[PDB]
Formats: sequence, C-alpha cells, structure tokens
Amino acid sequence: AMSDSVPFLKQPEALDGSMAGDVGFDPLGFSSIGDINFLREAELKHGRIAMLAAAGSIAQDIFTFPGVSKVVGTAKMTGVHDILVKQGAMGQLLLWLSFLEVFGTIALLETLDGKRAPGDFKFDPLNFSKNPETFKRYQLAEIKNGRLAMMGVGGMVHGYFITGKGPLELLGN
Amino acid sequence: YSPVPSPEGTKEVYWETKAPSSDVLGIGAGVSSGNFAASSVVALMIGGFCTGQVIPLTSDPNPLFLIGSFLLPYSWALHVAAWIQKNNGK
Amino acid sequence: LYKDGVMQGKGLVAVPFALAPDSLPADIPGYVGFDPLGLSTLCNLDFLREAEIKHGRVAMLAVTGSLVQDVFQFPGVDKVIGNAKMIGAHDKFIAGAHAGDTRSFAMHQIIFWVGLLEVLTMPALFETMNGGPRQPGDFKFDPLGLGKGDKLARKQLTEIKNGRLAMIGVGGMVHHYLLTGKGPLQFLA
Ligand code: CLA
Ligand code: CLA
Ligand code: CLA
Ligand SMILES: CC1=C(C#C/C(C)=C/C=C/C(C)=C/C=C/C=C(C)/C=C/C=C(\C)C#CC2=C(C)C[C@@H](O)CC2(C)C)C(C)(C)C[C@H](O)C1
Ligand SMILES: CC1=C(C#C/C(C)=C/C=C/C(C)=C/C=C/C=C(C)/C=C/C=C(\C)C#CC2=C(C)C[C@@H](O)CC2(C)C)C(C)(C)C[C@H](O)C1
Ligand SMILES: CC1=C(C#C/C(C)=C/C=C\C(C)=C\C=C/C=C(C)/C=C/C=C(\C)C#CC2=C(C)C[C@@H](O)CC2(C)C)C(C)(C)C[C@H](O)C1
Ligand SMILES: CC1=C(C#C/C(C)=C/C=C/C(C)=C/C=C/C=C(C)/C=C/C=C(C)/C=C/C2=C(C)CCCC2(C)C)C(C)(C)C[C@H](O)C1
Repeated sequence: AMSDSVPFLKQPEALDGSMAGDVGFDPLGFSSIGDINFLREAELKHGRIAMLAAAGSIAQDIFTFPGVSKVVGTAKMTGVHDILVKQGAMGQLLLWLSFLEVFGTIALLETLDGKRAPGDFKFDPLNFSKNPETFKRYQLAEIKNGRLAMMGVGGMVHGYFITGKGPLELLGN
Repeated sequence: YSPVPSPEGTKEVYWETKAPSSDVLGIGAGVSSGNFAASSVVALMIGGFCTGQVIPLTSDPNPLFLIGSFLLPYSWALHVAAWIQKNNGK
Repeated sequence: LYKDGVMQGKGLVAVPFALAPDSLPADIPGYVGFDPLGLSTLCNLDFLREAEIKHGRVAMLAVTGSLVQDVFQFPGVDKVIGNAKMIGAHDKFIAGAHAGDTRSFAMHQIIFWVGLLEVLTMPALFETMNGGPRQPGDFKFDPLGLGKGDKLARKQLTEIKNGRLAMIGVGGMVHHYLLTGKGPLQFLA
C-alpha cells in the first residue's frame, strides 16, 4: 500500500483517508509522532487564520477604515503591526483572541478525549451543512483553501518584505 | 504499603534484551530508525553550525542561532533512539 | 534483463584476473562483471546502486547543461555573470550573493529546492534499504508512460550506461576547464 500523492513511498499508518483532504501526504512521518486529531486541529487553525490573513491583506490594499490612514500613514502590511502595538489595536485584538483561545483550549482538551471532531466548534449560523454531501464538499474546500491561504499569506508577506509594496500593489505594475 | 500512584498510561518498560522496547521513546515510538538517524545527523550539523555562529558571543546574539544551538544535544538522544529503533526491527 | 547473459547479467566477466565478488548478484541492470577492487563488500548494495544512479543522473543533467550553456544563455544572465561559465559561475553567483546583489541568488534557490527534494525523498532510501518493494532508482516517475511495458528493461540498461558515460564527461569538462578556462565547445574547437 503506497501513498497516492507520493507513489514511491509507503502509505502513512496514521492516515486513513477518512479526513478531508487526506491524500496520504506525510513523507517525514509527522502523523506517527503527534495525535492526528491534534495535528488536524492545528492545521485547521493555521489555515483559518491564514484565510483571514490573506483576505485581510487583499482588503487593506483595497481600502482602509476611516481614520486609519493618519495613524499608520503609508506603512502597509506588517509595518502597521509595530505602529498599532504603540496604539491599542493589537493589544485589544490579542486580549479578545486570547479569550477565544482559552475556550479553544477547552475545545482541544475535549478533542483529545475523542469527544470532539478536530476544528469542530459547531459554528454554522447560516445553515450550509444541510446535507451530508455538501458537508464533505465544504470540508474538502475548507482544508484546501486553508492550505492555499497558508502559502498565499507566506507569499504575500515575504514579497512585501522584498518590495515594500503589498499583494495588490505588486500586481499594479 | 499504601499503593504508590503513577500517571495514567504508565507501563512496565523494564528490559533485559539487547535494546529497550520502543515505548521508552514515548511519542517517538513509531518513528523509524532511518528517520531518527537522518534527524540526528541533520541536528548535529545545524546545532554545530549555529553554535559556531554564536561562539564569539556578543550582547546582541541572533535568536535563531541560539534556538538552533539546542539541536546539538538533541542529536545525541536522536542517535540513541536510532539505535533503539534499529535494534527493535524498525 | 535486456539481452541477459549477453549484454549484462550471468556469465559475463569484465576483468578475468580480478573476479567480481560473489556477493554482488547478477540481476541488477548494468551488471557486466566489473568490480575488480571488491568495493561492493564495503557498503550496502541498495545504497551503492541508488548512489550510482543518482551520481549518473546528476552527471547527465550536468553534461547537457555544460554544452547548452556554451551554446545558449538565458536573457539577462550577461548582466549578472557576464562572460563566465562552468566552475566560475557558481562561485561568482555566491560572490554576488556575498556582495549584496539581490538578483544573483540562483545557486541558493537551486540548493534550497534540491535539498528539500532530497530531504523529502530520504524515506525512499530508508524503505529501499529495508528490503521494501521499491528498487533503487525507481521513483515511479513516468509521466509520458513510455517505459510502461517490456520497453523499460532496455531503457534501464541504457540509463545506467549513459549515466556512467555522463559521469566521466563532467570530470573532463571540469578539469579541462581548471587548466585553461573556456568551456567544452570552446575547448573542442
Ligand atoms: C488574520 C486575520 C487578520 C489580522 C491579524 C488583521 C489585522 C489588522 N487589520 Mg485586518 N482584515 C481581516 C483580517 C485580519 N486583519 C479580514 C478578514 C478583513 C476583511 C476582508 C480585514 C479588513 C481590514 C481593513 C479594511 C482594515 C484592517 C486593518 C487591520 C489592522 C488594525 C485592526 C483593525 O482595525 O482591523 C479591522 C478588521 C476588521 C474589522 C475585519 C474583521 C473581520 C473578521 C475576520 C470577521 C470574522 C467573522 C467570523 C465568522 C467570526 C468567527 C468567530 C469564531 C467562531 C471564530 C490590523 C493589523 C486596518 C488597517 O490598519 O489597515 C491598514 C483597516 O483599515 N483590516
Ligand atoms: C474557504 C472558506 C471556508 C469554507 C468552505 C468553510 C467550510 C466549513 N466551515 Mg469554516 N471557517 C473559515 C473558512 C471556511 N470554512 C474561516 C476563515 C474561519 C475562521 C473565521 C472558519 C471558522 C469555522 C468554525 C469556527 C466552524 C467552521 C465550520 C465549517 C463547516 C460548516 C459548514 C459551513 O458553515 O461552511 C460554509 C462556508 C462557506 C460557504 C464559505 C463562505 C465564504 C464567504 C461567503 C466568502 C468570504 C468573503 C470575504 C469575507 C470577503 C473578502 C474581501 C476581499 C476584499 C478580500 C464547513 C466544513 C464549522 C464546523 O466544522 O462544524 C459545523 C465550525 O464550527 N468554520
Ligand atoms: C546538473 C544540472 C545543472 C546545473 C547545476 C546547472 C547550473 C546552471 N545553469 Mg544550467 N542547464 C542544465 C543543467 C544544469 N545547470 C540543463 C539540463 C539544461 C538544459 C539542456 C540547462 C540549461 C541552461 C541554460 C540555457 C542556462 C543555464 C544556466 C545555469 C546557471 C544559472 C542557474 C540557472 O538558471 O539554471 C538554469 C537551468 C535550467 C533552466 C535547466 C533546468 C532543467 C531541469 C534540469 C529539467 C529537469 C526535468 C526533470 C523531469 C526533473 C526531474 C526531477 C526529479 C523527479 C528527479 C548555473 C551555473 C544559465 C547560465 O548562467 O548560463 C551560463 C543559462 O542561461 N542552464
Ligand atoms: C504536511 C507535510 C509537510 C508540508 C508542509 C507545509 C510546508 C506546512 C508549512 C506551512 C505554513 C505555510 C503555515 C502558514 C500559516 C499562515 C498563518 C498562520 C500566518 C498568518 C498571518 C498572521 C496571522 C498575520 C499578519 C496580519 C497582521 C499581523 C498585520 C497586517 O498588516 C497583515 C496581516 C493581516 C497579514 C512537509 C512537506 C514538511 C512534509 C511532512 O511529512 C508533512
Ligand atoms: C463558516 C461560517 C461563515 C464564515 C466565514 C468566512 C468569512 C469564510 C471566508 C474564508 C475566506 C477568508 C477565504 C480566504 C481564502 C484565501 C485564498 C485561499 C487565497 C489566496 C492566496 C493565494 C492564492 C495568493 C497570493 C498571491 C501571491 C502570493 C502574492 C500576490 O502578489 C498575488 C496573489 C494575491 C495572487 C459564515 C459566517 C459566512 C456562515 C457560515 O454558516 C459559518
Ligand atoms: C579508461 C578505462 C576505464 C575507466 C575509467 C575511469 C577510472 C574513469 C575515471 C574518471 C575520473 C578520473 C573522473 C574524475 C573526476 C570527475 C568528477 C569529480 C566530475 C565532476 C566534477 C565537478 C562537477 C566539479 C567541481 C567543482 C565545482 C562544481 C565547484 C567548484 O567550487 C570546485 C570544483 C572545481 C571541484 C574502464 C573502466 C573502461 C576500464 C578500461 O580498461 C580503462
Ligand atoms: C506581524 C509581524 C511580523 C510578521 C509576520 C508574518 C505575517 C509572517 C508570516 C509568515 C508565513 C505565513 C510564512 C510562510 C511560509 C511558507 C513557506 C516557506 C512555504 C514553502 C513551501 C515550499 C518550499 C514548497 C511547497 C510545495 C512545492 C512547491 C513542492 C512540493 C509540495 C509543496 C509543499 C506543495 C514580523 C515578524 C515581520 C514583525 C513585525 O513587527 C510584526
């Protein structure tokens, strides 16, 4: 039994294919070390935070909120972080996300006992998982867009490091 | 006398064979010996390189090389785990 | 194997007074009989075969780049490197990367990506050396599906032979550089 993504390599033992986006991709064998539920919860958190970060980088190129342009000047992307650490935006967001992540710590503790699916916060206010096939399709789409947004945020921020422009300022010329 | 308590999941790892069982590696019990040996070589190289970068220590050391210098004592435990997994048929 | 017992495999003896080791088997593509120094006894056979194949494939890419870089240079390479080629180029790329030039980072990019590929393909070595179903050199990389049948066998032979041939060629193309400079086609003519 060889892995589908890497055909010359043996299939990982902790990868069943039951999870969304499972193509059997683990050449370094990380799933043998960690719990797979912990690893999937980490992957979902990294991917969702990266989805919000990618959308935020694009939107902060597109437009700015009222008054932000005087506080930050012309210091787009990660350059605002330091500035807004001098202001109170970053501390406020850190406090509220720390609250949410205390409750996420309780949720992870319940995941590690086998009584919670990884990344399952049961947050579906506008009901979209109304059918068990749309649920699988949305799970695959969430994990794929999370990985894509992880690498997209990496690209946007490191290209900003080289150029100082931004994701859409770079495409402007 | 009274029962001595242990944390949950505590097993008997006493061994008299050539190598210990893989359970003594804890979370690394399922890592193959080749992966352990490769990681030990890589950890030695990275730790030695980072250490040699920070041997003329200044008042502003690079944090990345400071973190990477800790892989040099990690590589010892890695090659011990490599020997254990190699003599455990893994 | 392709012409087994005639071109490769059983019976063939390359050096009659220095027989190859009897530990060296007879069903590896490229076995002609040639191990006069008995160097197959000093290492794992899977490691030796896959090392030979990897050295050969890298040498094949090195010869076909060594000729083409004499023939064709990509647009704008003249601005960074200029009139240098082969052993010089590597050096001055790093020198440019040492100078501060943010556009001469070619060898750092290739060392990054080739090292990542080697790191990710190390478990193929580890499973091959444990008697796994993967044979040395087999990464199952056949996009065009051309060696999908018996045609593979011939190809295997030619691969190792061309690999060995390429392995010699680079060495000439390097040491012939180190005495004179110039390049393979500048040295031929
Ligand atoms: C990783 C996520 C992330 C992070 C760290 C930041 C960080 C920042 N943003 Mg940004 N932003 C994000 C995502 C993110 N954003 C997204 C997703 C958008 C919309 C596409 C924006 C749009 C945006 C604008 C327009 C502006 C900023 C600005 C800023 C800076 C000041 C803070 C502020 O006013 O934010 C304001 C940001 C918002 C009000 C967006 C909130 C939208 C959230 C993500 C919706 C989440 C709903 C979700 C369903 C609830 C789930 C709860 C729970 C179940 C998990 C700060 C550096 C300002 C700045 O300095 O610009 C240079 C500014 O003008 N952001
Ligand atoms: C690619 C996007 C995407 C998709 C397909 C999903 C899919 C899913 N999520 Mg999920 N999620 C995402 C992003 C996504 N998520 C992000 C970024 C966060 C962090 C805020 C979360 C947080 C989250 C939680 C906390 C939970 C889920 C849950 C779920 C599942 C329930 C079905 C559902 O509501 O999804 C339907 C989702 C969509 C149809 C996606 C809508 C896409 C919007 C409309 C577009 C956004 C536009 C953007 C804001 C504007 C950009 C501006 C531009 C200038 C850049 C499902 C598998 C729940 C679950 O698994 O249990 C039931 C659950 O508990 N998600
Ligand atoms: C051992 C391999 C090797 C190495 C180390 C180099 C090194 C170099 N080449 Mg070179 N080159 C090679 C092979 C190689 N080449 C091959 C095989 C060709 C085509 C026949 C070329 C064609 C070429 C040109 C035209 C130019 C260079 C140039 C350069 C220099 C700058 C780096 C660069 O942009 O490369 C560019 C290299 C390429 C675009 C070739 C990469 C093609 C790869 C090998 C195809 C692999 C396909 C295969 C299916 C992948 C399998 C992967 C895995 C499954 C095993 C550098 C000294 C430039 C220079 O400085 O000129 C002096 C330049 O202008 N090379
Ligand atoms: C699985 C497999 C592996 C694979 C792998 C891959 C390589 C995994 C590597 C993954 C990387 C890509 C993870 C990326 C996370 C991105 C997020 C967390 C960053 C979010 C940005 C932050 C929140 C922000 C910022 C924000 C603020 C502060 C300022 C704003 O002005 C801007 C902004 C809005 C952007 C390998 C190959 C190793 C093999 C192994 O066998 C198994
Ligand atoms: C689930 C929950 C929902 C909620 C929700 C949330 C709001 C859903 C939204 C999820 C959103 C945030 C998805 C974001 C995806 C980012 C994509 C993958 C990436 C692009 C990055 C790559 C391509 C790139 C980059 C590239 C390079 C690097 C650099 C640049 O020069 C160029 C470029 C930009 C092209 C709601 C409330 C609706 C209801 C539901 O009941 C429950
Ligand atoms: C004749 C004969 C036979 C035979 C045979 C034999 C014995 C063959 C012998 C071959 C020899 C002697 C090859 C020697 C070297 C080749 C190398 C290292 C290749 C590439 C080097 C490179 C790229 C380099 C480099 C460099 C780079 C890139 C970076 C620089 O900073 C440094 C540097 C300059 C070092 C057979 C078997 C048929 C039997 C027959 O009866 C007799
Ligand atoms: C906010 C802030 C900051 C910050 C910051 C931030 C926001 C930093 C974010 C960094 C992130 C998200 C980095 C991601 C890097 C991803 C990489 C290298 C992926 C490589 C993929 C590879 C090699 C291969 C991929 C692949 C390929 C092609 C082939 C194989 C398969 C596959 C795996 C698909 C600071 C630090 C500047 C400070 C500032 O004062 C405040």
